[PDB]
Amino acid sequence: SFVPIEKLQVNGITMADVKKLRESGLHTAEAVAYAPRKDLLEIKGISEAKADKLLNEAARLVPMGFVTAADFHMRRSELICLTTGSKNLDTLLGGGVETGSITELFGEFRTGKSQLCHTLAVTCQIPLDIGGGEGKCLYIDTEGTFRPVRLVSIAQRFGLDPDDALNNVAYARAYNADHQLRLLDAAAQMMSESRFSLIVVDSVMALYRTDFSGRGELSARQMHLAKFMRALQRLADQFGVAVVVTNQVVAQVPKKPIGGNIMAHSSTTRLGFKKGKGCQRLCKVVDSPCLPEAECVFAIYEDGVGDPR
Amino acid sequence: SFVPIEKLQVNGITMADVKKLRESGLHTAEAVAYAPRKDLLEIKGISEAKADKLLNEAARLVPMGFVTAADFHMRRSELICLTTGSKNLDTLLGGGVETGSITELFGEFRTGKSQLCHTLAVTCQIPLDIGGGEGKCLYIDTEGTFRPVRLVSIAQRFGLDPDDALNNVAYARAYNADHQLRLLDAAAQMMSESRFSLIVVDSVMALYRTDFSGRGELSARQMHLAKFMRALQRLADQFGVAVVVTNQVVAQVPKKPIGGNIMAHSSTTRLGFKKGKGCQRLCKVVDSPCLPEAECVFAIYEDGVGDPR
Amino acid sequence: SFVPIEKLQVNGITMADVKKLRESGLHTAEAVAYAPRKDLLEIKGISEAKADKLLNEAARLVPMGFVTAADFHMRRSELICLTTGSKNLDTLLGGGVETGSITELFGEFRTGKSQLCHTLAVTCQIPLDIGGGEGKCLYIDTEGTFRPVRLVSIAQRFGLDPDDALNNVAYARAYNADHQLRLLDAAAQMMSESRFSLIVVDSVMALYRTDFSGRGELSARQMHLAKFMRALQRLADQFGVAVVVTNQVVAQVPKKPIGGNIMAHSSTTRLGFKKGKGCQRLCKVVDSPCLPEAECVFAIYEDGVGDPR
Amino acid sequence: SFVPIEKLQVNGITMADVKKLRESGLHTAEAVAYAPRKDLLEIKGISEAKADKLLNEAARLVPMGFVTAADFHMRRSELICLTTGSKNLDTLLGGGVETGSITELFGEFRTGKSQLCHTLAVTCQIPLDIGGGEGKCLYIDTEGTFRPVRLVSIAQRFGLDPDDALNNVAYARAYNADHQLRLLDAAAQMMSESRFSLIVVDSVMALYRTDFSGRGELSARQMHLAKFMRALQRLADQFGVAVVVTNQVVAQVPKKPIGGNIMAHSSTTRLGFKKGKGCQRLCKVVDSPCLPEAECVFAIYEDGVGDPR
Amino acid sequence: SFVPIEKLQVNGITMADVKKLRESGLHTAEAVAYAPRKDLLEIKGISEAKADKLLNEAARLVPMGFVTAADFHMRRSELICLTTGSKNLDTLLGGGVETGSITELFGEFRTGKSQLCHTLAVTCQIPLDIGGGEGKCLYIDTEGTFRPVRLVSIAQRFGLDPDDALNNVAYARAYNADHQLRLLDAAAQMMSESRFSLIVVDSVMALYRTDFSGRGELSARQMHLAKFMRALQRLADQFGVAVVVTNQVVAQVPKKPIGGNIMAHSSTTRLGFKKGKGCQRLCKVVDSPCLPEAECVFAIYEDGVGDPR
Amino acid sequence: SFVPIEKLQVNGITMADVKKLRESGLHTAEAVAYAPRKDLLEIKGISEAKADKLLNEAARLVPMGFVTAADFHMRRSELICLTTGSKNLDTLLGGGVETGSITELFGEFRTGKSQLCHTLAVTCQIPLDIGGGEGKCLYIDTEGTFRPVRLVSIAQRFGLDPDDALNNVAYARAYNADHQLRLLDAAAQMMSESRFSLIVVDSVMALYRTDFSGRGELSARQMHLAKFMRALQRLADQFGVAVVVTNQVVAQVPKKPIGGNIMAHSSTTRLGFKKGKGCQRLCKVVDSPCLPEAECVFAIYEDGVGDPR
DNA sequence: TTTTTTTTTTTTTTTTTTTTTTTT
Ligand SMILES: Nc1ncnc2c1ncn2[C@@H]1O[C@H](COP(=O)(O)OP(=O)(O)O)[C@@H](O)[C@H]1O
Ligand SMILES: Nc1ncnc2c1ncn2[C@@H]1O[C@H](COP(=O)(O)OP(=O)(O)O)[C@@H](O)[C@H]1O
Ligand SMILES: Nc1ncnc2c1ncn2[C@@H]1O[C@H](COP(=O)(O)OP(=O)(O)O)[C@@H](O)[C@H]1O
Ligand SMILES: Nc1ncnc2c1ncn2[C@@H]1O[C@H](COP(=O)(O)OP(=O)(O)O)[C@@H](O)[C@H]1O
Ligand SMILES: Nc1ncnc2c1ncn2[C@@H]1O[C@H](COP(=O)(O)OP(=O)(O)O)[C@@H](O)[C@H]1O
Ligand SMILES: Nc1ncnc2c1ncn2[C@@H]1O[C@H](COP(=O)(O)OP(=O)(O)O)[C@@H](O)[C@H]1O
Ligand SMILES: [Mg+2]
Ligand SMILES: [Mg+2]
Ligand SMILES: [Mg+2]
Ligand SMILES: [Mg+2]
Ligand SMILES: [Mg+2]
Ligand SMILES: [Mg+2]
Repeated sequence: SFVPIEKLQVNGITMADVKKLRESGLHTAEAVAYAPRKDLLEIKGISEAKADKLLNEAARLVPMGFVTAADFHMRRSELICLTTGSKNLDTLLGGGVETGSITELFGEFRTGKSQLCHTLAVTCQIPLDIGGGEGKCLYIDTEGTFRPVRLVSIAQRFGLDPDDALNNVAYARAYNADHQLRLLDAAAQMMSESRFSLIVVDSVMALYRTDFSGRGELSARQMHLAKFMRALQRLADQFGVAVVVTNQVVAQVPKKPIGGNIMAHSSTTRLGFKKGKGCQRLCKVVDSPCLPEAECVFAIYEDGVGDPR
Repeated sequence: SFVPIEKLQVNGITMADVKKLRESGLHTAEAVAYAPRKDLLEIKGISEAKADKLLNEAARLVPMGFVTAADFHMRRSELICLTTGSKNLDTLLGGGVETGSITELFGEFRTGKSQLCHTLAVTCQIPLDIGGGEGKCLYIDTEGTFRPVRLVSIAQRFGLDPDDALNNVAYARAYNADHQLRLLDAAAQMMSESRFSLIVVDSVMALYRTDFSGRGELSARQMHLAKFMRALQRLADQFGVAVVVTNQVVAQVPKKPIGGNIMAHSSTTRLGFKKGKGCQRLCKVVDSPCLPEAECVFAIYEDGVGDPR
Repeated sequence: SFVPIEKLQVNGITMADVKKLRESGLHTAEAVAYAPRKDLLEIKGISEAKADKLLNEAARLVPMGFVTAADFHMRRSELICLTTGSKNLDTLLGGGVETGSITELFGEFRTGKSQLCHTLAVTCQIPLDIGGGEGKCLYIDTEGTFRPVRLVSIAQRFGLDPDDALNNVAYARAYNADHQLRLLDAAAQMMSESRFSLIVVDSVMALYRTDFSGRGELSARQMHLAKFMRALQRLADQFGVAVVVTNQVVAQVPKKPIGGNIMAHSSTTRLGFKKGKGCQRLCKVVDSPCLPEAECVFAIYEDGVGDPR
Repeated sequence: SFVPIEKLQVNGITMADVKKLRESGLHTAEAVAYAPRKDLLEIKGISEAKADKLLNEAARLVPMGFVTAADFHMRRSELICLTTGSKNLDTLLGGGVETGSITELFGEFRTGKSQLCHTLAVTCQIPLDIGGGEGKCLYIDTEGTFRPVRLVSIAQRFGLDPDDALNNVAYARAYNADHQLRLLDAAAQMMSESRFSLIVVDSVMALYRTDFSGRGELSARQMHLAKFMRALQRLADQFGVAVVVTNQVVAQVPKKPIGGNIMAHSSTTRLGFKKGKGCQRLCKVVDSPCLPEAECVFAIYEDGVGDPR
Repeated sequence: SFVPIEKLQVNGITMADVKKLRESGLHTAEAVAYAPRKDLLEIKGISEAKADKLLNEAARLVPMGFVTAADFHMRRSELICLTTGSKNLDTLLGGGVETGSITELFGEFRTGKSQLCHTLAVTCQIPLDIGGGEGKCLYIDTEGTFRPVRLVSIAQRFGLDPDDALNNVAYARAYNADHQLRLLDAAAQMMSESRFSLIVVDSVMALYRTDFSGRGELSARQMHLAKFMRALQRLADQFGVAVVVTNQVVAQVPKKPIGGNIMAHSSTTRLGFKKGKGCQRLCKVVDSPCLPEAECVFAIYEDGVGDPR
Repeated sequence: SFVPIEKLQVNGITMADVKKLRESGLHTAEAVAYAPRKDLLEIKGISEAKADKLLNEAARLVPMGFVTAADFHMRRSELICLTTGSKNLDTLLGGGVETGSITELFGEFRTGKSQLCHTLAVTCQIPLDIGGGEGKCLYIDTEGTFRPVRLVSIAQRFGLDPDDALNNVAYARAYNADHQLRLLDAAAQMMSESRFSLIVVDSVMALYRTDFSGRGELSARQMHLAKFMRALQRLADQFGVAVVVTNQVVAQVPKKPIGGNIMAHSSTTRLGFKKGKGCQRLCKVVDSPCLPEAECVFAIYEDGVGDPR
C-alpha cells in the first residue's frame, strides 16, 4: 500500500534520524517526499546536506513527475466506493462514497447527518463483494453525539457479529481546536500498523466558532482552518482512505453553510440535506467535479439509512 | 469522579499560580486540560513555560486519546437516568432524563414546563434504587416563577422530610444577560465541594429579548448566547450532571421557538409541549440522537406530574 | 426597602455623577445594579473607567448571589395581598392581588374591569389588618373614562374621608405611545420620595391599536410594547408595588385578548371576565404559577364590587 | 519555431558546455539570449570569457534591436486563437484565448473555471480551420480535481478518438510550491522534443496560501510568486504557447481575487465569473489593453461548455 | 538644432578619433562637451594631450557661461507643448507636456497609463498650430502591452493616414535590465539623423523587480537605475524632446509608486491616476516646479483620450 | 569693500606678474594673501624671489594676526541679514539669512527648497531698511528647474520693477563636477567688478552620485567635494556675501541626507524641511553654533513663502 | 592612512423577528 519509512536508512542515514522524523510526525516515505525543505530544516538536529540526501532518496523511492492521462485513468478505475445502505443515494453519487477525496454534508438540525456516518462506520468492514472495504474505522467527535447502541443494530442487519463490529472501531473526543489538530498525528501513527478504510470528523466548525470571537480574529481563524484541511487531505493521499466531515448553517439577514471561502474551496464534494414528511429526508448535490445537479429521497429506520417504504 | 486541581503542583509550580488559576474560574484538572493556551495566556502572571508545564501535567493526569468502541459502550452502560414522575414519559424517554447532555423543553404559555422542572428538582435526590440521583439541585430563574410551596407537596408525595428537601436546592435570580453569564463561575466553584446532580435554567432567552433590540444588534446577541451554551456543556462534561433549560415561542407571519440556529444546533434533546383537555398535556420528541419520534399524554396534579387518571 | 442612590459617593464619585444619573432616570441603587454596562455608557459624561466603579459599588449594597430555597420560602411568606371587595374573588385568588408581580384582567365591554380598578384604587389605602395596602395609588388612563364620583362613593362605603381620599390618588392621561412610556420616568421620580402601594394601567393596548397600522409595522409595535412591559416589572422589583393592567378582546374568526405572545408570556397571572344576569358577573383563572383553574361570581353595585345578593 | 541550443557550439564551445547548460535548465538559444550575464556566470564549470562569447553568438541568431510598428503589426496579425466552445465568449474576447500572453480566470466556487480548462484541453488538439491548436496539453494540478471521464465525453463531442485524446495530455500533481516551481524545468525539457500548444495551472495560488503564513512572511511570498510568473512569461516567449491559470477569491471585510499587485500587474487579461440560473453563468471582462468592458452568458452541459439554448 | 560632431576635427584631430568616439557612444559636439575628462580617458586609442584639445575645441561651439535671467526668460518662451487630447488636462498642465523635461505617470492596474502613452504617440506629428510637434516617437516596451490597432483608431480622429502614423514610430522590446540600458545608445544614434520629438518608456521598473532579489542586492539595483535616468536627461538636454515614463505601485503594509528616492528626485513632473465611474478617470498633480495642486477628469474611448461627454 | 589687486604693483613687481595672478584665478589682494607659498608656484612666471616679495606685500594691506573679542563683536554687529518673507521663518533664524556663511537645506521631494531660493533671489534687491542688500544674483543650476516666471510674480509683492528685477540676475547651468568647480573662477572675477549679495548652488550633490559610482571610487569623490566646499567658503569670506545650497536624502536599511561627514562638518547652518497639510510645510533647525533647536510652520503661495495665512 | 550606500509586500465573514378581524 505504502513505502515504509525504514527503507530510507542508506548512504549515511542512521536510526537516530528516522527516530527524530517519527517523533516529528512523519511515519512513511510519502510524508517525507511531500514536505518542503524549510519544514525539515525546522526539525531539531536535521541540518543541510542531510535534508538533500533525505529528499533525494525519498524521491527515488516515490515518483513525482509526468505520466499520461491514460495511466491516471487506469489507476482510477480501481478505487473502492463505500455503500450508504440506500439505493437512491448510491445511484445519486455514482456508486457511493469514494476513497481519496473529501465529502461534506450540511443542513439544519435533525436532517440525518450523523445517522449516515454511523451506517458507514459499519459498512466499511464487510467484504468487498457487497460494497465494503474490509477495514477499520476512526471516529473523531467534537459534539458528543456518538452511540454504539445504533452500531449493534446496524451490525445485526448486515450479518456481522456484534463483538467484532464494535472491536474494529476506534473513538476519540475533542475539546478545543488545538486538540483537534493534535489528534491527527496519533491517527497517522496508528494507521501504519494495520489497515483502515474511513475517517470521520463530526463536525468541523463547531469549536472554531467560539474560540475566535468577532471581527479582529477572522484572519487567524481562517488560517487555522486552512491548516487543518490541508492535513486531512495529506492523510487521504498517504493512506488511500475515505474522509467524511459535517457542517452547520446560518441565516442570511434562506440559509447557508458557515466557514467562508476557505471551506467552500477546500471540499471536493458537497451535499445538502432537507427535512421531509415523516421519517423521509431529501438530499441534493451542490458541488462536484464529475456529477450533475439532482435530488433524491431517503429514510431513517431502526437499522440505519434506507429507501422509502 | 473528577481529579482535584491541587495535584498540578509538581515540577516547581507554586500555590500562587494555582490560586490565580482558581480566581480565573478553573477548579478541576479537567478544566485546565480542556482549555486552549490562549485563554491561559490572557491571564496575568502566566508565561509560556508555566502554561506548557500546566498543560503537560494535566494531559498526563487526564486521558485524551483513542479507545475502542467496546470500552466506550461498557462505560456508557453505567450512566444513570432520572425519573420524571410519569410512566408514559419515562417509557418515551428510554428511562428518564440522562446525565451528560442537555435537554430543552418548549411550548406556549401554561403548558407545564415550570412544573416539570419543579418535580425534577425534587426527584433528583431520592435513593438510586427507585430512580433518583442522590444529590443537590441548582436553580437559575430569570422571570420570577419559582415557588417552594409546590416542592413541599411534591416532596410529601415521595416520602421525604420537607426541610431536607428544601435545604438541598440552591436558588439564584438574574436581572440581565451579563449577570446570567457571571453566575456560572460561582456555580462551578460551588460544585467542586459537594455532590450535585442537576442544573435548571428557566427561560434562557427571556432577558436577551430586550437587552439587544432590532437588526443592528443581532450578531452580538447571538455571540453572547453561543458563549453561554458552551459554558453549560463544559460544566456537564466536567461534573457529569444533567442540565435542563426552558424556552419561549413566537408566531410565524404556526408557532416556533426563538433563538435561531445557535440554539437549534447546540441542544442534545428537544421536547415540545401542548395543551390538552382539562388538566392533561401532550408531549412530543422533536430531536434526539438515539430515539424515534413519538407522542405521549401526561397530567398535572396538586402533587406534581403524573399519569392520566 | 429601596436604598437611596446617594450612597454611591464613597470613592471618586461626586454630586454631578448622581445628577446626570437622575437626569437619565435612575433613582436608587437597585436601578443601577440591575442595569447593563452598555446602558451606563450612554449618558453624556460617563464615558468609561467610571461605569465599572459604579458597578462594583452597589454590589455590596444590593444583595446578589445564590441562596437556599428555605430562606426564600421565609422571605416570600411575608407579602401583602389587597382585597378585591368580594369574598368569592378573594377565596379564588388565594388571598387577594399580590404585590411584586403582574396581574392581567381581560373581558368584553361593560364586563366590569374598570369598576374593579376603581375599587382597588380605594382599597389600596386602608390599614393592613383589614386587607388594605396603606399607601398611595398611581392611575394611568388611555380612554378618558376616569370618573371621580365613583371614588367618593366607594370611599364612603369603606369609611374613609372623601377629601383625604381624593388627594391620595395620582391621576394621569396619555395621548400616544411615546407619551405613555415617558410618564413612567415621572412615576419613578414620584415614587422616589413618598411611599406608594399600587399602579393601575387602563388600558395597556388602546393606543397601540392605532399608532401602528398594517402588517408593515407589527415588528416595531411588539418591540415597543416589549420595552414597556419590562419597565413595569422593574418598578415592582424596586419599591414592591402591585401592578394591575387592563386589556381588550377580539373575535377569533369565541374571543381572545390582544397583544400576542409578548403579552401572553410577560404576564404572571391572567383573569377572564364574562357577563352574568343583571348586575352579576363571572370570573375565571386562565393562567397561574401556583393555582388550579376555578370559577367564581361577583356583582357590581353603587359602591363598587361585592358579592351577589 | 525555435532555434536549437546545439547551434551554440561553433568555435571555442564544446559539447560539454552545452551539456552543463542543459543540466542548468536552458534548452534553446532564446533562453541564452534573454539571460543576464550574472545568471550565466553561476553554473559551475562556466568561466568568464565564455559567457561573453555565448551572448555574442546568441545575439546573432536571435534578433534584439529596433523595428518599425508596421512590421510588428503584420507579425501580430499572423497569430492563432483557441475556441472555447461558446460563441458568446468568442465574440466577447475577439476570437478567443490567444497564444503568447497570460489570461486569468477568477470567481467563487462552482462557477466553472475547471470545466473551461477541461474543454480547452480538448479544443487545443483539433485542426486549425475550426479554432484548434494542433498541439498537446500540459496540466499542472495543485487541488486534485482532474477527471479523465469528462475528457472522454468532451472528446466524443468534438469528434476525436478517446484513446489518442488520453495519450496526448500530460498530467502532474504538485505537493508544495518548490515542487511546483521545479516542474517547469521538466516542462521546458518536454516542449523542446515535441510540439505543444497549451499550458494550464489549476490553481496558481492554492499552495502559496499555506506554505507562507502571516504578515512576517508576506514579502518572501510575493517574491517567490514573482519568479514563477516571470518563468511562465518566458515559456510563452520561447515556444509560443497559450497560458491559462486559475485563481480564487476572498471577501472585502464585495469579493476580490487573491494575489495582490504582483498578480494584478503580471496578467495580460482578466475575466470574472458569476453564477446564473440553473446551468448558466455570466462572464465579464475586467482588464485588457485593447478591449472594452462588456458581459455575456454561457452554460455547462454534459459535453463541456456551450451556448445557453 | 544641434552641432554635428564632424566639426570637432579641425587641427590635430583625425577621422579615426571621431570614429572611435562614435563607437564609444557619442554622436554630437554637446555630448563631448558635457562629458568629464576621466571617462574620455577610457576609450582605447585615446591618449592624453588630445582630451584637453577636444574639451577646448568644443567649449567655443557650445556656449557654457553666465547669462542674464531676462535672456533666459525670452528663451523659455518659444517652448513647445503637446496636447494630451483633452481640454481639461491641457488646462491643468498649462498647455501640454513640455519638451526638455521628464514627466512621470503612475497608478494601479487599468487606470489609463498605457492609453495616454498611445495617444501621445500620434499628436507628436500633427502641425504646430493645433498643439502638434511634427516629429517622431521612440517607444520602449518591457511588458508586452503595445498594440498598433489603438494607434490606427486614434490617428483617424486627428486626420492622418494610418500608414504614415505607423511608419513614424520605432518600437523595441527588452528582456532584462542590461538590454534596456543597451538600447539607449542605438536610440541616441537614431535621433542624430532625423527629427524626433518624444520618448516613451513603458514600464521603467518592471524588469528591475526580478533581476535583483532581496535585501542583499538593493544597492546594486539602485545604482544601476541612476545611470538610466541620467542618460535620459542627457538625451533631453541634447536634442530637446519630451520624456514620458510609467510606473507601478505597491501596498503600504494606501498605495505608492516603486523606485525609492532615486526615482522620486529625478523626475520633473509627477501625475497620479485613479479609477472613476464607467469610462471616467481622475488625474492629480503631485509634484511640479511651477504649478499648484489641482485635479481634473478625462475619459477613455475607442478613439483615445478625451473629455467626459 | 576690499583691496583691489592692482594696488600691489610696487618696486620689483610689474603689470605682467599681476596679470599672471589674475589669470591663475587670483582677482584680489585677499586672494593673494589667502594662498600658501606652495600654492603660488604652479603659476608660470614666478619661481622664487617673487613669491616672498608678494607675500610680504599683500599682508600690510590685509591684517593677519591677533585682535580682541570686542573688536570682532563690533565688526560682526554690522552684518546684514536677508529676509525670508515669512515672519515665523524670520523669527526662527534670528532675523533672516545671514551673510558670510553657508546655509544648507535638505528634505524629501517637493518640500519647498527651490521656491525659497527663488524668493531669496528677488528679495536680495530690496532696500536695506526692510531687510535687503541692494545687489544682484548669481544662480548655478545642476538639476534644471529654474523658472523666471516665479521671479516675475514675486517681484510685484515687494514693489520692484519687473524688467529691472529680471535684469539683475546671472544664470549658469552645470553639466558635471569639473564644470561645476570651474564656474567659481568666473563667478569671483565677475563679482570683483560690481556689488553682489547672493550666490546659489542648487543642488550640490546631484552630479556626484553617478560620476563616482560604487566602492573603490569612494575616497576620491570626497576629496573633490571637500575642495569645492573650501572654494565656496573662500569666496564668501572674500566678498562678504551669502551662499545657499540644497541637498537630497536616502533611506536607512527614517531618511538622512547624502554626502557623508565632509558635508556635515563643512556646512555652517543645516535645516530640515517636511511636508504638511495642503500647502503648509514644516521647518526645523538641525545645526547652528548660536541658535536653539525649534520647529516652525510656513506655507507656499503664488507670491512666495509666507506665514500660515 | 582615507572614506558611506540603499527599500519590500495584502489578508479575511457574521447573524432573525412578529398577529389581525364579524356577518344576517
Ligand atoms: N433508534 C432510532 N430509530 C429511528 N429513528 C431514529 C432513531 N434514532 C434517531 N432517529 C432519527 O434520527 C434523527 C436524528 O438525526 P441526526 O442525524 O442525529 O441529526 P443531525 O443531522 O443534527 O446530525 C431524529 O430526528 C430521529 O427521528
Ligand atoms: N396546584 C396546582 N394544581 C393543579 N394545577 C396547577 C397547580 N398549579 C399550577 N397548575 C397549572 O399549571 C399551569 C402552569 O404551568 P407552568 O409550568 O407555569 O407553565 P409554563 O411554565 O409553560 O408557563 C397552569 O395552567 C395551572 O392550571
Ligand atoms: N353608578 C352606577 N350604578 C349602577 N350600575 C353602574 C353604575 N355605573 C356603571 N354601572 C354598570 O357597571 C358597568 C361598568 O362598566 P365598565 O366597568 O366601565 O366596563 P369596562 O370594564 O369595559 O370598562 C356598566 O355596564 C353599568 O351597567
Ligand atoms: N457531467 C456533468 N454534467 C453536468 N454538470 C456537471 C458535470 N460535472 C460537473 N458538473 C457541474 O459543473 C459545475 C462546475 O464545477 P467546476 O467548474 O469544476 O468548479 P470551479 O469553477 O470551482 O472549478 C459543478 O457545480 C457541477 O455541478
Ligand atoms: N477599445 C477600447 N475601448 C474602450 N476602452 C478600452 C479599449 N481598450 C482598452 N480599454 C480600457 O482601458 C483601460 C486601461 O487600459 P490601460 O491604459 O492599458 O491600463 P494601464 O495603462 O494601467 O496599463 C481598461 O480598463 C480597458 O477596459
Ligand atoms: N505658482 C505656484 N503656486 C502655488 N504652489 C506652487 C506654485 N509653483 C509651485 N508650487 C508648489 O511648490 C512645490 C514644489 O517645491 P520645490 O521647490 O520644487 O521643492 P524641491 O525643490 O524641494 O523639490 C510643489 O508641490 C508645488 O505644488
Ligand atoms: Mg444536529
Ligand atoms: Mg409561561
Ligand atoms: Mg370598555
Ligand atoms: Mg473550486
Ligand atoms: Mg498595467
Ligand atoms: Mg525636488
